[PDB]
Amino acid sequence: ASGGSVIAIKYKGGVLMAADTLLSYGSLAKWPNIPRIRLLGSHSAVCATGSYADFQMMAKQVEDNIERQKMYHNVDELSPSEVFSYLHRSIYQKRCDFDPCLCQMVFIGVRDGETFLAGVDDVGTRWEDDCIATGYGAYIALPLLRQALEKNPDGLSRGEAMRILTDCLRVLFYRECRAINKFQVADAASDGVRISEPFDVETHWEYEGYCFEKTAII
Amino acid sequence: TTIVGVVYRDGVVLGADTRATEGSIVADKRCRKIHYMAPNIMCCGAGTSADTEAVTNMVSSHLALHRLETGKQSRVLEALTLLKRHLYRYQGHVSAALVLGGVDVEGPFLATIAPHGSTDRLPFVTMGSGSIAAMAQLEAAYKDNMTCEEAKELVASAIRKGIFNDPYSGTQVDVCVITKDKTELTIGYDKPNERMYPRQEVLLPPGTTPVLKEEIRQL
Amino acid sequence: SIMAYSGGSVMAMAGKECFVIISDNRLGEQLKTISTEVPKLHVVNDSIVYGLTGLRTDQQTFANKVQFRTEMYKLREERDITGKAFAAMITSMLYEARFGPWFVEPVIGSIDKSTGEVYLCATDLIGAPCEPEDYVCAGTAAESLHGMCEALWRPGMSPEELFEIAAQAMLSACDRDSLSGYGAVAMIVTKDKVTTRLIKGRKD
Amino acid sequence: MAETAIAFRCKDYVMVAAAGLNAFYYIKITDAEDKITQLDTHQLVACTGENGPRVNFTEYIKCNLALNRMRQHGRHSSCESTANFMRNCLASAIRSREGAYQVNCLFAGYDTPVSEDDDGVVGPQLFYMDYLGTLQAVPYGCHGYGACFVTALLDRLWRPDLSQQEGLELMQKCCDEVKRRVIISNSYFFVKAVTKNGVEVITAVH
Amino acid sequence: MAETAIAFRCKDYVMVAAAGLNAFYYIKITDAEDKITQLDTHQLVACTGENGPRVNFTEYIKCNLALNRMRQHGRHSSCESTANFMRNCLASAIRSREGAYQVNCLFAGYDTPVSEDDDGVVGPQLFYMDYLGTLQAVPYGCHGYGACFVTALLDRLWRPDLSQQEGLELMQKCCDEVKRRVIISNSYFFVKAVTKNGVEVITAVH
Amino acid sequence: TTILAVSYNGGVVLAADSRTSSGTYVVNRASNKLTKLTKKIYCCRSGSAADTQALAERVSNYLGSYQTDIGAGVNVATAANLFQKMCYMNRWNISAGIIVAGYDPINGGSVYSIPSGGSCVKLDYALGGSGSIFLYSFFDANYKPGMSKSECVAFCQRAVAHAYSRDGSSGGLIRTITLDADEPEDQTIPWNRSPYCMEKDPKYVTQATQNQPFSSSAKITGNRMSSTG
Amino acid sequence: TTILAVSYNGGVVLAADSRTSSGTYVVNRASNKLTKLTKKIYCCRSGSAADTQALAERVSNYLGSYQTDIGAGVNVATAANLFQKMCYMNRWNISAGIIVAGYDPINGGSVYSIPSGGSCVKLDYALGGSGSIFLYSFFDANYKPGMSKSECVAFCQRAVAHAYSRDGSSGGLIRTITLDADEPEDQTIPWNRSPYCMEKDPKYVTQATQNQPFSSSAKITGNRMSSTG
Amino acid sequence: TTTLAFRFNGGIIVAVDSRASTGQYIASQTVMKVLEINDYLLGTLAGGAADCQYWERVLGMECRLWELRNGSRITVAAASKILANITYAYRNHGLSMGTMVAGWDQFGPSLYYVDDKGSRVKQDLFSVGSGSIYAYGVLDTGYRKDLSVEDACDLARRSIFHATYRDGASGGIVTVYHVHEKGWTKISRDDQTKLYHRYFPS
Amino acid sequence: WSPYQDNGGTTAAIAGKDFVILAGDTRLNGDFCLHSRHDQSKIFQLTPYTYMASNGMQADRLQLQQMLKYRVKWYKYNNGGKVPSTKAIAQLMSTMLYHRRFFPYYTFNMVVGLDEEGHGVCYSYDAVGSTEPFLYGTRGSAASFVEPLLDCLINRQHMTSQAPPEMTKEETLAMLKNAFTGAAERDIYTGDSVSFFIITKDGVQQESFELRKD
Repeated sequence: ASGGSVIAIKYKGGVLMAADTLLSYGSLAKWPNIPRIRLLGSHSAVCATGSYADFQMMAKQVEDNIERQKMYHNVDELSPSEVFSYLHRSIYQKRCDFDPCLCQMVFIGVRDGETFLAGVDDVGTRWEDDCIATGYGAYIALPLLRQALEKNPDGLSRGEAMRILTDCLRVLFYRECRAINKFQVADAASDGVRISEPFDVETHWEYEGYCFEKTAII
Repeated sequence: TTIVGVVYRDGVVLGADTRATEGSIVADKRCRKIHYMAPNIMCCGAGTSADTEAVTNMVSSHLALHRLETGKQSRVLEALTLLKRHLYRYQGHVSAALVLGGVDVEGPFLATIAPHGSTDRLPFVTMGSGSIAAMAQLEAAYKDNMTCEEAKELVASAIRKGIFNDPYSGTQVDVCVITKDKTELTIGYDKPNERMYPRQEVLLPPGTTPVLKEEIRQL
Repeated sequence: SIMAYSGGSVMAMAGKECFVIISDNRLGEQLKTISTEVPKLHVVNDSIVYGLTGLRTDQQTFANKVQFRTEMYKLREERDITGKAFAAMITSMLYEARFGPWFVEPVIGSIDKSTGEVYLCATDLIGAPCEPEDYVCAGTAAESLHGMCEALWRPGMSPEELFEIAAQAMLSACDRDSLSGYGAVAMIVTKDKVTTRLIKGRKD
Repeated sequence: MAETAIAFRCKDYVMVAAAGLNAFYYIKITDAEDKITQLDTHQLVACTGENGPRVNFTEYIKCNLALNRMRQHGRHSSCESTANFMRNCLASAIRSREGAYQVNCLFAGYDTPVSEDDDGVVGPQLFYMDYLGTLQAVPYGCHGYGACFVTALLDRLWRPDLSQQEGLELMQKCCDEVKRRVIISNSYFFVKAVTKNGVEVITAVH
Repeated sequence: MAETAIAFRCKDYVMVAAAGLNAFYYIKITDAEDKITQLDTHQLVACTGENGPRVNFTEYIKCNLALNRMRQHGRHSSCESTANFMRNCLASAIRSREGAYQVNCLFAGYDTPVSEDDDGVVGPQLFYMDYLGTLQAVPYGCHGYGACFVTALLDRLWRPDLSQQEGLELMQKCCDEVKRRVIISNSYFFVKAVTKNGVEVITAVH
Repeated sequence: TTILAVSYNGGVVLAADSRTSSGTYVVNRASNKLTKLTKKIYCCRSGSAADTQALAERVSNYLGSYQTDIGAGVNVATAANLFQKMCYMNRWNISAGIIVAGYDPINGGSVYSIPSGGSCVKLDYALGGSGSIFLYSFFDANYKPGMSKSECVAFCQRAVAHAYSRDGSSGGLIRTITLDADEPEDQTIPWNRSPYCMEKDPKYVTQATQNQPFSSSAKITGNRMSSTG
Repeated sequence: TTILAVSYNGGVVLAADSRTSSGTYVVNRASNKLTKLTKKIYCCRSGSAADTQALAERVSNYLGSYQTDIGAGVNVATAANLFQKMCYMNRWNISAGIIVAGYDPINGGSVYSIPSGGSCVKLDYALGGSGSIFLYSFFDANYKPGMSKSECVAFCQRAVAHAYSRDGSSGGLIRTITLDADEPEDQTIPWNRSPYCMEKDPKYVTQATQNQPFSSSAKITGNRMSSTG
Repeated sequence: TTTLAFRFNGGIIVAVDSRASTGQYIASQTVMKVLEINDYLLGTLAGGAADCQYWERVLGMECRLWELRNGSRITVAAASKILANITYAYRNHGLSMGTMVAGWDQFGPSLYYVDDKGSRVKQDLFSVGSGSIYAYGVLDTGYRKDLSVEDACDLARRSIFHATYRDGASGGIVTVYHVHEKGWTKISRDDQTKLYHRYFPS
Repeated sequence: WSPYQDNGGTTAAIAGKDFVILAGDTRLNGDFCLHSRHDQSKIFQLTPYTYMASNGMQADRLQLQQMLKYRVKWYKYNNGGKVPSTKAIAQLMSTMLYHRRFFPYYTFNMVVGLDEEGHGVCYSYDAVGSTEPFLYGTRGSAASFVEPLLDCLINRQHMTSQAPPEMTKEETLAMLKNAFTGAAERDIYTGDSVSFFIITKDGVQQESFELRKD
């Protein structure tokens, strides 16, 4: 059972991550009611394109390692930067056993103002940036997200960074096969991460070029 | 390659990158991917540059010869059907991925011909490496009955996605407006990728490179 | 690779009312060298020079064809073929064998004798013409030559300047290529005169 | 590759040398198979491949050159000609149903003035030819395992100006180098030279 | 297969012969590599494979036999013994991670009475051994391309009773048949015989 | 791809998704898979768009020639038997799964499944394409032959939706077309107003309880939705 | 293979076909695919019979040891998380598609799909095995959560039937089992009395008009059934 | 690569080219191919540069450890044999290293070709790498055992040069060493294009 | 599933008499897209004086980067505080690439810095661990485009013209800017920005420089 496509984008004093609530066993859209965005401790979210199985094991192993280190020794919880470094090595270690975590994770989190957003690959390829996408998001949504960061070079507002996700999510929905029009949005701010109730997006299907008579082969 | 079409109220706007690659090299920075099919029909080409050029020419020719026989402007459906039947006969070995725009008597017509001979007559289309990135910008911003200005500025935007967010597409946006009356082919409508750092002229003075033998011949 | 077998590199370069086309001299089978006196340039007429690179068999076969076609032109048409035509004729000939191709990459220099405008064409093996203002290259040193030509080459250069950067290009690339070198034969075409130079390089 | 042909061209003769070794898998049948065919009075071709394509190609040439001498009232075609004919035939073959003639030729001859009016090359002509049809004029060439030992040994010693006598001494060293250094027992070499006078069979060297 | 070993056993000597040819792909390095190692005063093994496994197997045996002569206070083990030890080592190797020692041995010796009490075989012993560990006592054996030419030539001529002198004449014909008939230039042969007196290096034959 | 013809009393309804995917990316969002052969004889097209389009045009041409020379209408049989021959001749080269449906005055509403092999099976209703496999059970349950023209359309839409909601390959618009004695009625239900979708169905509102907070109790509550909680 | 758990208010219903095929031959006609882990926690088993039986026993053993030492009932979660770990460790070696359903007093009626990969997805209802693919649409249409124990059983049977009637791999008996506060009620619906089958459905009585006599008229009548006619 | 050593009365010449080409493109034109292990041992690298540079440097550790332990320099016999036993243990680990361990010890000069497959051969004359075939050509012409140190280096330098001239993978700089009773000395370090204008002045 | 993924990009180094310039592009490109335009992972500081540019797979460059730091950080403790020279780390790189030759790091490294004299030096590796000291060098997509240019403008091999005086820190930088600019324009997989590190005796001085965006 595979996850669709994640997108995430830094705004002023936070990160948005967004993901279809769908697992897909090959072509078949098996489950449309899956919460794919998980919270890692008090500061951070994670979410993965690819084998929900290998993500469910990695996100379990990490969320343990956090709430252990915190509860056992009288320490500050791990910063998102650290949690993500632990996730990155955990994944690299698994590709070095030829037993890979066969899933592209996006990862968001915010300690103070310190705002952190990163991807990681099956193989350990890790990259911070001001916008991430995995799966089709990378070929579709990233182009639009990068355009919305070029155009507001001081940084996006939370309303702007929500409208530009909603625009990408609409386009993922049109163009990615294994997607549905029911997304959640994680929002990392100072207070911590909040995952939205599932929402759909408005979709335009009644172009005059999409009518029957024009598209007819004969 | 990334090439794009949109239907606007008056006619069609095609778009193309210009970067013609050999493997992981830029052979030509400014190559023209929007070929003349007919006076009222342009035809952008992605895929094997040979096949795109040869198919395109063979048909532009066939059309021009047929445009004498009839004494009538070539219809876009005719051009489409010739690219189809030709590309289908070669089972997609002829790897030409065409966007065929034009405007006949019936009105604005914009199709894709995928290499196998598939045809999708649509209001906005993309083909080539950068297609997916372009089709994002196109799906977001496209609306019905755009003006020529909106429609160019969109197409340019959609190419610029493919140009930056894909390697094989690059350099500048060629844009072509086919309206009912005419065909405006604007080369470098947009130059996003100008010169970064001016050329440091290395000076090799005549008689530098050592020459064993020489033969001059006058005319 | 079948293209890299016989080795060779060719490069053309446009200046003001002149172009310099320049080959290497090597002929190989893979790594072993046969001859070091095999320039890859042919001269169609006064105003066209084309290098062929790739499988030497086909360089030689496809050359004899181009020679048969540009002679049959010169009799029927009663005039020297022009760059434009010649380059488009070559694409037609290469594409005629889309399936079962000639393993040859024709680089074509040309210059309209009236106007003085330069025309270059670097056709790939199935006749995909690439016709840039500046310069073109092909063969084994192609990656390395694009690197050289891009740095060294400026727009409106004079025959002597151009040759010295075309020669430095072809040489400084064939240093970094196994399958090219043993000098180079340049050929500096102007409206006025055609200067054929044999350049000394490495013996490697 | 088993059977080494050597050839080199000097002021006033081409010398050609070709393995005697006739092999069936790993079995020496004999060391006395002449692989240097004579196409003309003044032209011979050290062909080295498997016997089938070697014979069927050197016969096809030898016939279609004799056929030209008939139709051209005893006119002896230049070396450039037959070399370019041989290669045009070898090239035609890599794009037919048959496949390539799998034969590596060292075509050698001596263009003499054919009449009063001849202005063309007087003197000796050696051409190296791959099975594909890679024709190339050369001062000295080789085919077969031994080739690369001889090719370097000639680079060293071969000058363009040595006698008929210094050519026997050199061709002995070229032959003796294939004997010393190749496992495949190329133990007898048929050596034929082309001069102004015609083809002569050098028996001294082997 | 390149490098032919020959051996045959008569009334009162074993004769062994092994290619001198040391090859790197298709290149004769030399014709003077002794492949007949001496394991004892009275035992030698014509090993013919690639140099790596040939040396690392004939050394391993030669050491583990010397090690036995130490621990057994100068007692010279029978041929039957070392042969069976060599094969048990070769066989053990085809079912290890290493894989088979890729070496074709003609183990030869001369069992002398080791004390007063010895009742065992007096006289010469030849054993053919495959790389797999197929040990077999034989009158005459061979390994390499040349093998099957010699094997049949011995069937014809070899009698059990010929002299030391008729063994030189025969071993010359066996060596000369590999020279005439195999392409691979096995042009010099190291010939060693085992007698009652020990190993002697026959220089006459090659 | 999801396609289906069903026959009602007078005539037939074809229905189709409008998505052509190159596997996982949606190349076209609004493809007409219903392809006119004659006035009243439409074929649906599953599998390689190229091959069905080339066959639809090749047959639509012969039916045109036929229709002219016989000086009468074409029997749907004729369309299906032409389409069988061309799907059969090339059955190795192509990947084409056709449904010829239509109306002629002689037989009325005829439906022929021509799947891959070039079989040709006159039926009450045919399912083609990737997203067929979902419908088979859905038909067996909810299909009830002797429907009105109105219901058969409203049904087919409902069906094509149930399929394209589970199939990845299928999705977008639900083009139908009713072919009977009267003039062909095409209608194109856009996704935003589709009769069924998993997104808007109240079954799947309440999320799976996967994430689940760090608790002192095996009692499953809901997902963790705030870092503060 | 067709398997499905659904939860009603109090507890769950598992349901299964009873056929294990070696492809096209039916090795066993009456397999119990519902495999007791504890008193109230059954797993369904799709895929290699060997691998699911070996895992069902390996888990049924740990749950037995667990249930003893904690001196209390097992949470269904515990059964599913054990089954996930074992399906996940070997996910490459095995071919196992499990559904752990059950009742514990804490959470009530829990259902976990553990498909191939070793995902583990707590759901209202899970479908497994070849014959799943048919049901997905059938559920999306006819399933309506908040069913009584009685209906959920009568439903699951109807479902498993619609699946096994279309799937080849699936077929035979429809074993169910209800796991709630009360004592486990297994029942085994034999094929001859199944709720749905294509054979007995009046939709499919009238044969396809394939054979069709040699006639002087394009008018399709029926099949040719006598040589005399 | 081309790499040749040979034994004569005066001692052992080792000549090499100085190019490491990946088939078509040339990485480096300055690879030092004579590995200097001890001060009485020359390893030559040909084949997988990685495996040689590593193993011939290991050999170097084991040769030095022997000098410490046994209070006296290793033999070349034993030096080569160490390398041969390392390459034998790794024969089916896909090593690639045609090496030549040359040296002078108690028992005269000794040259040993050592293969990837654990091979170990006492050579009087030898050449490794793509252009060996070319070197051997020239080298078997001029080679006697009674050369002066001058003519031996002249011969080796030509031999490498004529491989550089023909082989595409062989080129760059023609380094020559000598191995004598006093250790080894680097004779020359001539560029192979200057060499062409020495050996063929016209 | 392939455990290797070429993450592209180009590194160059040029060693003068006082300094080393070390350049590595910031394009980290995955499979047919690009992940980041500001990836600094290419170059990594080991000591004040010694840097390790690294191409190919990022994930492996990043593992090796740590693995190398934790053998430098060990060397610091065992050899009482003292930092390892460039020449030491260089051989350590070769030694550590080889211990993993039976599952190689898919990473074409260059250890760059100053030797004990202050003369700048660079070493190059292949995945397996083949040390070659060079003076000017370039691994990656634009190896073939840059390395012939540098070959011409430094060595001046085929020029009659007298060799230029020496080449200062600022000229060698200006040469590399020009080279990379001509590699971004002609190679597809090179672009965005280039991080230059100018190691001298005084300390490193990094100045990022803009290329073509495509």
